[PDB]
Amino acid sequence: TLRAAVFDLDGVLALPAVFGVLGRTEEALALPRGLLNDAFQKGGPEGATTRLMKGEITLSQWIPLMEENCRKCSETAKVCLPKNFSIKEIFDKAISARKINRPMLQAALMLRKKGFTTAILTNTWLDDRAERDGLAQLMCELKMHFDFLIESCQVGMVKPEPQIYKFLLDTLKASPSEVVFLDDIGANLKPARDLGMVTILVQDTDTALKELEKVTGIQLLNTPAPLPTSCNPSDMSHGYVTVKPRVRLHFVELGSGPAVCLCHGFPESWYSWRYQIPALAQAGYRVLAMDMKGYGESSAPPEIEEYCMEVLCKEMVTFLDKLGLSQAVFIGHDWGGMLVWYMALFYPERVRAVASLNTPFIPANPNMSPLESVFDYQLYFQEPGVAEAELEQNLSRTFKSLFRASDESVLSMHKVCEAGGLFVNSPEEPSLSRMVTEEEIQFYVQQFKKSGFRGPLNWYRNMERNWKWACKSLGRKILIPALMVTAEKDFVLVPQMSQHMEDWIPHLKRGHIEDCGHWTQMDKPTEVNQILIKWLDSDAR
Amino acid sequence: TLRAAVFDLDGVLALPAVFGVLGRTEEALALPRGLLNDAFQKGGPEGATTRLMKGEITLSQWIPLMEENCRKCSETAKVCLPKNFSIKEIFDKAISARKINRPMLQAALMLRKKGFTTAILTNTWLDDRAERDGLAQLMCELKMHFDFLIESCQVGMVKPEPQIYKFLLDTLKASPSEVVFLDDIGANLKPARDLGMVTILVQDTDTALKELEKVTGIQLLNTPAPLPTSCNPSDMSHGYVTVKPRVRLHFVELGSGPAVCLCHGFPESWYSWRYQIPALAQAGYRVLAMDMKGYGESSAPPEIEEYCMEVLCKEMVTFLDKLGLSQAVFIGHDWGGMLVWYMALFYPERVRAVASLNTPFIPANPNMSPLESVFDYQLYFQEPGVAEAELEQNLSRTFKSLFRASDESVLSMHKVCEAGGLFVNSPEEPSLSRMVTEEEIQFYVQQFKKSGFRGPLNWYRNMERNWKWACKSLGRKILIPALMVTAEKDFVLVPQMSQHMEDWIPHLKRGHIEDCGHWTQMDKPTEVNQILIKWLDSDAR
Ligand SMILES: O=S(=O)(NC1CCCC1)c1ccnc2nc(-c3ccc(C(F)(F)F)cc3)[nH]c12
Ligand SMILES: O=S(=O)(NC1CCCC1)c1ccnc2nc(-c3ccc(C(F)(F)F)cc3)[nH]c12
Repeated sequence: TLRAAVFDLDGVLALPAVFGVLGRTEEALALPRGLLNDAFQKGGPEGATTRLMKGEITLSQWIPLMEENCRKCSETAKVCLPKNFSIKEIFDKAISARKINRPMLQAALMLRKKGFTTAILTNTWLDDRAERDGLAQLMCELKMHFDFLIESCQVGMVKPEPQIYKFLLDTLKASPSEVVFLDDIGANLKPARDLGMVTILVQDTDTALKELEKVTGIQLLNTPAPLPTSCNPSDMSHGYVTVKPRVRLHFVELGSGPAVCLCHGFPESWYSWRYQIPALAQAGYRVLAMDMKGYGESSAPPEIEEYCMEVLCKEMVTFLDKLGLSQAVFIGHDWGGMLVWYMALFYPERVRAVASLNTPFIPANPNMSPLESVFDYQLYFQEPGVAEAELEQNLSRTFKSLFRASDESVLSMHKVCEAGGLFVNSPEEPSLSRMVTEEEIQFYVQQFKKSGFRGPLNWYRNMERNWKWACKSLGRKILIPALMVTAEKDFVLVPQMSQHMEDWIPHLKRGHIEDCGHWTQMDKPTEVNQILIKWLDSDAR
Repeated sequence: TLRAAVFDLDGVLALPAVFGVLGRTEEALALPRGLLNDAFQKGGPEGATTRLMKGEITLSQWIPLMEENCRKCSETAKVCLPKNFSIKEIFDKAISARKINRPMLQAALMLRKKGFTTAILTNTWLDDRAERDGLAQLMCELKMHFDFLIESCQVGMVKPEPQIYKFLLDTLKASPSEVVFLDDIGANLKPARDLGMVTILVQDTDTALKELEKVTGIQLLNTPAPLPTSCNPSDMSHGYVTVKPRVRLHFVELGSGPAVCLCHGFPESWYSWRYQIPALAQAGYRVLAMDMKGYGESSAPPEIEEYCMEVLCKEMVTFLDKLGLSQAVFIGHDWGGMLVWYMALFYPERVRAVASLNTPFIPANPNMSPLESVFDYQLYFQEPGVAEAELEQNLSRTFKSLFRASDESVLSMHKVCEAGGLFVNSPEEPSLSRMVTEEEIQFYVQQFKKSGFRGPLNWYRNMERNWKWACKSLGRKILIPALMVTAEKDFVLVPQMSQHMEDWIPHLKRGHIEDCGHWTQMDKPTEVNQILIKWLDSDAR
């Protein structure tokens, strides 16, 4: 009974195999067959390549030794090499060309989802090339997905020596019989086999995946498309900034590059962006996913006025000031989308680009106060303590009833004042949505235990204030790069409401997601990530 | 009696005045005098420029209006304009060319150091140009230095209207008689004057500074060179990463750009880099100043083995992994310098560049254990509880005795075992060093109250372990960009000890600081910042 899966990197987790390039290179150059491959292996265990894989010498140190061997091995067949021949040029190109083999990673990912323990066991080098970052990026992305990564240069052992196999077993804490070993090399494969581990010779991925599926008894092939990578809160970098005495802002930080600020809606978390954080960071961005004022680890002052857009936008600018950021790409959903449109109208200097999910930008009416105005829920929210008491009564019930996809029984926003509550027609025990796990629901429950629903509800209690402030921007235009994303089945933030936006945002780029409800991020994470990344790459450098 | 100083930005805090460019442009083009200046002012209060300064319209919106006025104002003198004439081209160039007027900022900085309340009062615009970042950077850098920044476009008022002057006074909470007002415009100056505030017409800086010096009775001119900007802990972004259960790492984060990891020595803080953080962030870098394992807000496990270089380097890599960083420029001082050399030897993939202050890189001796070996202090540190008890006895006394510059009475590192203590020859009440304030000393005192000196002292108790691990790197070379910085008067980490480094680090770049003791960062902050930035710009992109 297997409980562990082990993958080689080259020719297994990453493709094309860098190894394969020696063959490609000799035949591209009209060079005698295996001359290059034999130069690589010169001296075998006492050889330059083994010293490299053992961590005795670095990659840049090894290059000259390999070139030398290329000449010594040439003497045998008496041939001469090209003038421009460069080992560095070759591996730089080979390393660069090498990518993650996605079907293989998905297979390793499924096994881990099923309680398997996974590892990467590779014969590798200490890369000190000026171009080493590319491999470092690939290595970072690969793992985060595995329980262990064992590199020969770090452990001082190589394949095929038996000590490495015994080392792998000790790390795994598994008897060989409960382990699958995947390698594209027969030699590196035998030690594991004659130790009793299950082995797969990897030639082609489908055929290798066919063998793995059969061995583990798990559907690995032709499986439906998986969800993007989520976030485990305990594994994140948590940031804390005091924007003013008694008001501190919490955020989650991941990745390097241009700053992308994520602003959630009501009643959410930085955790609403769980599917977005790894993808955008992987896309070459520095993600800062906020806990907006009143939520989670951010401060929740009792006062209503602390939640007007002018005060909220001001603190976001202070947040940038204190973080030492001249700009950030502002991305908001729901109430975050509202804030983000205001950041663009009032502070274009600090905003690289603006993106809104579901929330439309609508210019304020100078002749009518919004309080003049059945999207009844806003009226229900005005009274302090009323909506708080109902929403805080049973938190598990609150989130399960709120967080529902388009096909689920969503819950009405009309005549709620007449009904006397948001959940007055709702079951005591709501069913669990396809969007969330019980564990994910429980995160929100623990987050909302700190401050409750007062601060979040206060976001709705500044209608007249936000309206007066908005009237000042009535003559302005959004001329900075902007993206408006609509959700088909959002019945509060309807795509129709966004139709006249070009009157104020002429260069506006758009996105639309079908069969998507209000909770856009967890509804359609894959579509959201595709739209946002595409837009960031073209408009937000 | 003055207690407040107010500066205009254009022609006062920033130079050349963007205003000045209209004159430069008309005479460069052989254009009638004041044609451009008069096009700018067309309609005065009801004019396009006033609407811009009031925040009614954005900068990109205003450009077309200004071009239009340039044509209408041309009709008067009947002249024709160049084909390539561009208002955008003009202000883009003018805004870009405009810099902070350093002597003026230094003057504003001195007044604030003396208990003055300072502010910036400028007539400005909402910049939505694709090139707005430059101004946003200048604006961010300028302030951080002032109590208030009042922009006309944000407040809806302009100069010369009296409401702005009354607004400034309300923010300041000052009677006009206790305020100095500096403007390069006579018109913007009169309202403040006839309200009774002290006024300076700014033409040239020395002459304007002469007037300010006379008025406030403070030496502003020809004053000695000031210290770089320090850090106020309450104003920083604090980051927290769990690298493993029970071990969390704390850091301070400032700026955008390539990641620069700062690793302090013994017994220090992230606060040891206080002078470096703002300067490097301003230099275009993302600074991460660590609280190394055992210090401040980082975890301090009791176990000795947790402090060996192999475990410490591993956690730093995990820290990068969790932050989503493929690489970071590693900069260390003292024990941080030791760690940083090891990060390069063992993980070149994760290190963009390596920099060490005072700490030399010395290859381990395979034929001799370091424990075989009067730098007595190491021997004094081996015994658990002994050095802890002495160092923890009086924290204020510990830091004041430790943190001493070259001319101060430094304190011996020899025969300390024979003496029976580090401070056995030291006064009960040490004098306060020129390097630190009593307030800065007290920060270290509060930081060391959490974990004590055990974890930090454990860094010294892994000699044999670090030696065995180092022996594995004996055949390796540091071929990644490296900087070695020496301090003349460091008597523990002597510059002589670094002399053979090129044998292992051929491409090594160097730095040297004279009359500098062991506590390099606070000893010579200006020299340190100059060396590090220079090196980062050339070697660390
Ligand atoms: O109150 S608004 O001004 N009304 C808008 C403006 C016109 C159309 C609706 C408002 C402005 C912006 N984003 C908003 N998001 C919500 C909302 C969010 C969650 C839930 C719930 F949790 F209940 F399901 C109910 C409502 N309300 C919002
Ligand atoms: O113990 S080491 O191996 N010896 C070295 C190696 C050869 C020369 C000295 C060591 C290695 C690296 N950085 C070190 N920094 C200190 C040190 C730091 C502060 C104080 C104090 F606080 F007391 F003033 C006393 C000593 N010691 C260090």
